[PDB]
This record gives sequence, structure tokens and C-alpha cells, in this order.
Amino acid sequence: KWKFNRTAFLHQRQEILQHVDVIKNFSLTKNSVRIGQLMHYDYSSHKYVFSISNNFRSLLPDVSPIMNKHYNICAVVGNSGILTGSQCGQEIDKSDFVFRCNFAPTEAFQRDVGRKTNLTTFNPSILEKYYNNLLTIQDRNNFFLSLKKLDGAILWIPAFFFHTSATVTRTLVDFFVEHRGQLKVQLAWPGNIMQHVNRYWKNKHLSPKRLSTGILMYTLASAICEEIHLYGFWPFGFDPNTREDLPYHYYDKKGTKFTTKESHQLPAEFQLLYRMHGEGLTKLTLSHCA
Amino acid sequence: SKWKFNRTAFLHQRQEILQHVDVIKNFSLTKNSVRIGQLMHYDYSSHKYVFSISNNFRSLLPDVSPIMNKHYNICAVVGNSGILTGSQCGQEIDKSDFVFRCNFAPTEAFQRDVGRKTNLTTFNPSILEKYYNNLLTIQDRNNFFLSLKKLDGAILWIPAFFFHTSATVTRTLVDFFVEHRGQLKVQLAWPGNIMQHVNRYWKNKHLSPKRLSTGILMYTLASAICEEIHLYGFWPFGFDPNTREDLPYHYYDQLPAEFQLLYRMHGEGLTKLTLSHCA
Ligand SMILES: *[C@@H]1O[C@H](CO[C@@H]2O[C@@H](C)[C@@H](O)[C@@H](O)[C@@H]2O)[C@@H](O[C@@H]2O[C@H](CO)[C@@H](O)[C@H](O)[C@H]2NC(C)=O)[C@H](O)[C@H]1NC(C)=O
Ligand SMILES: Nc1ccn([C@@H]2O[C@H](COP(=O)(O)OP(=O)(O)OP(=O)(O)O)[C@@H](O)[C@H]2O)c(=O)n1
Ligand SMILES: Nc1ccn([C@@H]2O[C@H](COP(=O)(O)OP(=O)(O)OP(=O)(O)O)[C@@H](O)[C@H]2O)c(=O)n1
Ligand SMILES: *[C@@H]1O[C@H](CO)[C@@H](O[C@@H]2O[C@H](CO)[C@@H](O)[C@H](O)[C@H]2NC(C)=O)[C@H](O)[C@H]1NC(C)=O
Ligand SMILES: *[C@@H]1O[C@H](CO)[C@@H](O[C@@H]2O[C@H](CO)[C@@H](O)[C@H](O)[C@H]2NC(C)=O)[C@H](O)[C@H]1NC(C)=O
Ligand SMILES: *[C@@H]1O[C@H](CO)[C@@H](O[C@@H]2O[C@H](CO)[C@@H](O)[C@H](O)[C@H]2NC(C)=O)[C@H](O)[C@H]1NC(C)=O
Ligand SMILES: *[C@@H]1O[C@H](CO)[C@@H](O[C@@H]2O[C@H](CO)[C@@H](O)[C@H](O)[C@H]2NC(C)=O)[C@H](O)[C@H]1NC(C)=O
Ligand SMILES: *[C@@H]1O[C@H](CO)[C@@H](O[C@@H]2O[C@H](CO)[C@@H](O)[C@H](O)[C@H]2NC(C)=O)[C@H](O)[C@H]1NC(C)=O
Ligand SMILES: *[C@@H]1O[C@H](CO)[C@@H](O[C@@H]2O[C@H](CO)[C@@H](O)[C@H](O)[C@H]2NC(C)=O)[C@H](O)[C@H]1NC(C)=O
Ligand SMILES: *[C@@H]1O[C@H](CO)[C@@H](O)[C@H](O)[C@H]1NC(C)=O
Repeated sequence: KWKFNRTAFLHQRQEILQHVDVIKNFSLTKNSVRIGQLMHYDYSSHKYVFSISNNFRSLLPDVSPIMNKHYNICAVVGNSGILTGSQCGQEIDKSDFVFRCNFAPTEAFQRDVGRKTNLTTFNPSILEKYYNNLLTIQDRNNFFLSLKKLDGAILWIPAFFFHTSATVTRTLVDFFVEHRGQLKVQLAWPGNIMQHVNRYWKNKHLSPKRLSTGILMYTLASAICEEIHLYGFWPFGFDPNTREDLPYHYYDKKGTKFTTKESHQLPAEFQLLYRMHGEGLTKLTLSHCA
Repeated sequence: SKWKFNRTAFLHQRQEILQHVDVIKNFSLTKNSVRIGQLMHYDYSSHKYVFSISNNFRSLLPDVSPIMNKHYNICAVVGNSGILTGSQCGQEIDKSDFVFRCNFAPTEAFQRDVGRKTNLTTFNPSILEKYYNNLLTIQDRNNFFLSLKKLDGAILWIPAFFFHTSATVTRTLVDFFVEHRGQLKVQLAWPGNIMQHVNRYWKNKHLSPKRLSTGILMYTLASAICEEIHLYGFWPFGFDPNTREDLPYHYYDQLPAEFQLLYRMHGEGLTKLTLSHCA
């Protein structure tokens, strides 16, 4: 039914690249930051600052981790409840490169969401929420094990979006310096990029207060993927085919009611992505996989 | 009739303390006494809490114990009791050779009562949380910097390994100091796991809390480097000793047992515990 329109997709890539230098904006690099440089936050008051230490700099890549990288079929996996029961895991995993959002869980869910991960996003506040600030031996071990399971994937850490990341960022940095060379995970650390990314989408008449992580990943993926397939983008509380109630996340327990805690216009994002699907720019999966 | 110093009895106390506690060593970790990546535990929290020593933390440690071979005649140890308000003890405190203060307590607006001389002040890392907004803004960073600058060459004695609640803020503090290396004259000191060692002297004096206070820890340190110790601001009650009218807990707003023993030591002439207006 859906048919890829490569030429229209590549036009979109070029338009994105006119506003966002994706390869550079993907991560700060060692030679682009000074020790002691003061960072501000994309989404908080200008008064919040964060000084880049020697140790932080030592974790930056030398070159962009996506410099001269090319993947034919990419999956970008959002976290919608539409994925529960979809059995999309095999198809997702056939992709050359899989992007995941907010360190989402795969363990109990691989039949639906897959096991392949080539990039996952990681707000430093994950450490506060799920790893008790790496205070104890058990917390440190649990975090280490989570990282080891990612193997050589990219861990894409936006430490300069929300000022609430600041104190936990030092804990994350210190963990990684301490464990230097024990993990194969590739660290990537975007700087202040959301002004650039917002400019592309504003011209397409999408101007929320904040773009979602999913659409940010689409944006990055456009530069290095030949063809993008979206899964788990469905910001609604019912299944479009069966009409059954859905939770917000695929990992929510069965029966959880749909709720949004927004700063996002997800339905506005979805509408535009769905238009793009119709134009053949990208494939939005909204049904069980075959 | 007046308190009189009993120098013989104090010299016996100093010797007993030294025979139970290596004060010069316990005073601070040093660069060569820790290894990068060593896991520290906390004296007063469960064993499960750990903090890994970084290159940067190690870089802030002194090479040699800052109190090695130091000897001062008259020391004041100033606790933070409200009993100091209206005491007019500032001049007498400041006449001391060396003044120890507690928890970075303010002096500027209180100098008539508490003095302005400071040679050592302690600093629980949580001070950053409570008074400096975790150094989140330029204004906070500037305010902390200015506070530090006013200490000039005094020791800042930072116990980061007593309470596990110090862990996250300690990295903020370390990063601040590394970022400002060479801009401040303050001398940093970082005691390690010392409370079990300090405790051993005080346990024999039948002082038996779970945790000894900063004030009595300061007395212990002071015994090694002072000829004579005078205490101010030790009065752990919300009420005036003479009048029983409300008194704030701090002049700038376990302990009763510590106070009782310090009072006994005063009576023995080991130390002078001031509880009244100074002349
Ligand atoms: C890059 O991928 C394209 C597209 O592959 C197809 O669509 C994918 C989503 C997935 O379903 C694939 O298995 C499909 O083959 C490749 O183009 C196809 O190449 C095959 C085999 O050579 C050919 O029979 C098809 O006609 C082509 N399909 C289209 C739409 O062109 C392309 O070969 C891939 N290139 C590399 C180097 O991997
Ligand atoms: N029902 C849902 C839930 C999520 N998403 C998409 O999947 C991404 C990842 O979801 P989630 O981890 O829940 O992100 P949020 O917590 O919604 O927040 P943010 O986008 O700010 O990271 C979102 O950015 C959004 O694009 C969606 O389309 N429909
Ligand atoms: N009313 C008071 C207040 C303080 N103190 C003494 O002054 C020291 C410093 O006081 P404070 O800054 O209040 O210490 P705390 O923060 O209460 O806790 P800690 O004693 O653990 O530093 C205390 O250790 C205590 O010995 C006192 O005797 N009477
Ligand atoms: C792929 O998409 C492009 C871009 O929209 C299509 O090219 C357009 O075709 C429409 C419909 O006839 C024309 O009105 C436009 O003028 C064309 N624009 C450009 C820039 O070429 C193209 O038809 C699509 N391909 C397929 C197979 O649908
Ligand atoms: C993100 O990419 C943008 C370009 O889209 C970068 O902005 C450009 O940076 C160079 C400085 O070397 C200037 O020559 C251009 O004028 C800038 N363009 C615009 C539109 O401002 C930006 O530096 C990148 N940011 C990061 C953190 O990588
Ligand atoms: C994307 O990540 C996956 C792992 O999630 C990589 O696939 C693994 O590759 C290793 C090393 O060759 C194999 O031993 C594993 O069996 C593979 N696992 C899975 C789940 O497929 C894959 O190479 C990565 N792709 C890149 C980097 O392009
Ligand atoms: C100074 O303190 C010492 C030590 O406590 C006092 O000497 C003791 O005095 C008592 C009472 O006379 C004797 O029973 C002990 O045998 C003494 N011990 C020693 C080691 O001398 C001394 O009297 C104090 N000086 C005063 C009160 O002026
Ligand atoms: C504080 O001083 C005490 C000695 O009073 C040190 O305790 C000794 O530590 C060594 C090495 O850990 C042990 O082998 C000895 O048995 C200990 N002696 C005693 C009497 O317990 C302690 O290491 C010092 N701690 C710090 C952090 O300086
Ligand atoms: C104890 O600390 C005080 C500072 O609080 C030192 O006194 C200062 O000494 C400097 C340098 O000579 C003078 O410029 C200041 O006027 C003095 N200030 C005060 C308040 O007296 C004092 O030297 C220190 N004592 C020791 C023994 O280190
Ligand atoms: C020490 O202080 C005492 C008490 O005022 C004084 O008598 C003595 O001369 C001082 N100086 C020295 C070097 O002992």
C-alpha cells in the first residue's frame, strides 16, 4: 500500500541540512569545547549554567560519531502503546540501524519492539529516577549492566536541554571516567542545538514549545539514513484498527489508562508525520507487523 | 572565683588523645593516601553507600597535613549557639592566636559577639544546597566565590565522608574548586573516615552518642595544636541559661551529653567554657 518516494525524501534531507548541520549538531567534540566553557540550557532560564570540566571534555568524541556513516534502512522507535501486541520486533530488527528513545525498556517487550539498538537517548535525570543517583554498589552495578547490554550502540545524552540535568550530569560524567575503557558504548553529547532544529520544523508549520524526542530522532536520522521507518509514533489512547484502549507507553502495564503529563504538541507532530507518510517520505507503522 | 587553667591536666589530656587518635593524620586525607578509583564509605551511613575518588578530588587534597608541626598558644573554638548573641565576645575571641569556627558560620554582621578572625572553618558540603543553590547560576557561583575569598588563607575543613547525603553535592563542590584552581588562597582539608578513631578517646570518657558533633571534633583537633583551648557558643538549648527566656539555636538565626562533659572539663581546668557576656 505505502510506497517510498526516495526523491521526495532526499529533498527533505537537503532542506533539513539547510537549517541543521546534523553531523556537527549530533555531538560536541573535544576540539570544539574548552575546558571551563560555560553552557546554558535550551529549555530553562538563561540564568542556569554548567561549566565543562576536563573530565567531561575527556568523554567527548574526537569526531562526530555519524561522520561518513550511512545506513540504508533505519527504524526510529517511539514509545507508544500502539506497539504492544504488534509483533514488530523482527521487522524492526531487520533494519540496518535502530534508534530508540529515552533508554526505553526492551527486555520484556522484544517480540513487539525488537532487540537491536544502535542509538538510544538518555536524559541524565534517568540516574535520579531509576538508578538512585548511583549512590550504592547495587545501583552502580545495575547501571553498569544496563550499559553493557547496549554493546557498541550510541548513548545520545542531551545534558544541556533541562537545567534539572546539572547535578546528576556530574555523577554520570564521573561514572563514565571511572569506568573508562570498560564499556563499548559510544558516548555522544549534543550541545545547544534545539534553536537550529526548531527552525526546520517551524517552516513546516510545526511550532510547539518543545519538539518531542521522537521527531528530534527523525531529524537526525534524515541525514544518515536512506529510508526511515517509524514505529511507536501514535499519541492517542485507542488503537486505530481495533478501537481498543491503549496506554501511552508500550511498556505500561495492561489496563493503564492513557494520560499525558504537555510541553509537546504530539498530535500536531503526528499529523505532520502522517502527511509525510502519505507523501512517501517515511513509513509510519500503525498496525501489527506481518 | 575565676576559672583557672590547669596546664598539667590539659597536657595529660592532649597525651591521652594522641595515644588514641593520630590527629595530624586524621585531620585530612592527603594526595598520596588515596588512589584514583578507590571507593570511600561513609562513617554514619550504611556500608552500601560509596563514593569513588576521582583524579579531580585527589588534586584538591593537600600533599602534607596542613596542621603538621603547627603550634598555637591560645585557641578559640566557636560553636554556633545563640548564647553568643549580645555576649560581646568578639574582641576576646579575636585576641586568640587561632580561631576555629563551625559550618561556615557568618561573622560579618555578628562580629561584636563572635569576632571576625577565622583560621579554620568547617564545611558540610550540603551548605551548597542550602545556601548556594547548588551553584546553578552565575550569581550563586559568584556569591560562593566571594564567601571563599573572604576566608583569605584560612583552612576550609570539608568532611565529605560522614553522611551519604553529601555524595552528589561533593562532585559540585570538587568541580567548583578545580575550575577555580589557583584563584583562592583558602587551604582545603578533607578528613576521611575518622569518627570511629576519634570516638575511641571519647568513649573512655563515657561519651557515647552514635555521632559526635562538629564542636567536639574541633576540640579534639585543637588539642594537638593549641596550648590552651577556650570554647564559645557551646550551649545546645533553646533557652537562656540564667533567665530561661527563648534563645535561638544559632546566633545567626547527643549534644546535651557533650555539653555536660565539656562543663565537667571546664571545672577541671582543662578548657574554658564561656557561658556569659565577655568583659
Ligand atoms: C537498500 O534498501 C533498498 C530497499 O530494499 C527493500 O526495502 C527494504 C525496506 C527491505 O524490505 C528490503 O528487504 C527490500 O529489498 C534496496 O533496494 C532493493 O534491492 C533489492 C535487492 O537488490 C531489489 O530486488 C529491489 O528491487 C530493491 N528495491 C527497491 C525498492 O529498490 C537496496 O538494494 C538496498 N541497498 C543496499 C546496499 O543495502
Ligand atoms: N503515545 C506515544 C508516546 C510517545 N510517542 C513518541 O515517542 C517518543 C518517545 O516517547 P517517550 O519516551 O514517552 O517520550 P516522552 O517521555 O513523551 O518525552 P520526550 O519526547 O520529551 O522525550 C516521543 O518523543 C514521541 O515522539 C508517540 O508518538 N506516541
Ligand atoms: N545551640 C548550639 C548550637 C551549636 N552548638 C555546637 O556548635 C557546633 C556547630 O553547630 P552547628 O553549625 O549547629 O552544627 P550542626 O549543623 O548542628 O551539626 P554538626 O554538629 O553535626 O555540625 C555543634 O557541633 C555543637 O557542638 C552548641 O553547642 N549549641
Ligand atoms: C515523489 O514526490 C515528488 C515531490 O512531491 C513528486 O513530484 C511532484 O509531482 C506532483 C504530482 O504530479 C507535481 O505536481 C509536482 O510538480 C512534482 N514536484 C516535483 C518537485 O517534482 C513525484 O511525483 C513523486 N513520485 C511518485 C512516484 O509519486
Ligand atoms: C549546529 O549546526 C548549526 C548550523 O545549522 C551551527 O550553526 C552554524 O555554525 C557556524 C559556526 O562555525 C556558523 O558559520 C554558522 O553561521 C552557524 N549557522 C547558524 C544558522 O547559526 C551550530 O554551531 C551547530 N551547533 C552545534 C552545537 O553543533
Ligand atoms: C546495531 O546494533 C546491533 C546490536 O543491537 C548489532 O547487531 C549485533 O551485531 C553483533 C556484532 O556483529 C552480533 O554478534 C549480534 O548478534 C547482533 N545482534 C543483533 C540483535 O542483531 C549491529 O551490528 C549494529 N549495527 C550497526 C552498528 O550498523
Ligand atoms: C590540676 O589537675 C590535676 C589532675 O586532675 C590535679 O591533680 C590531682 O588532684 C587530686 C586532688 O588533690 C589528687 O587526688 C590526684 O592524685 C591528683 N592527680 C595528679 C595526677 O596530680 C591538680 O590538683 C589540679 N590543680 C588544681 C586543682 O589546682
Ligand atoms: C586516623 O588515625 C588512626 C590511628 O590513630 C588510623 O588508624 C590506623 O589505621 C591503620 C591503617 O588503616 C591500621 O592498620 C591501624 O590498625 C589503625 N590504628 C588504630 C589505632 O586504629 C587511621 O587510619 C587514621 N585515618 C585517617 C583517615 O587518617
Ligand atoms: C588567623 O586568621 C586571621 C585572619 O582572620 C589572620 O589575621 C590577619 O593577618 C593578615 C595577614 O598579616 C592581616 O592582613 C589581617 O589584618 C589579619 N586579620 C585579623 C582579623 O586579625 C591571622 O594571622 C591568622 N593567624 C594565624 C596564626 O594564622
Ligand atoms: C600564651 O598565653 C598566655 C596567657 O595569657 C601568656 O601568659 C603567655 O605569655 C603566652 N605566650 C607564650 C609564647 O606562651
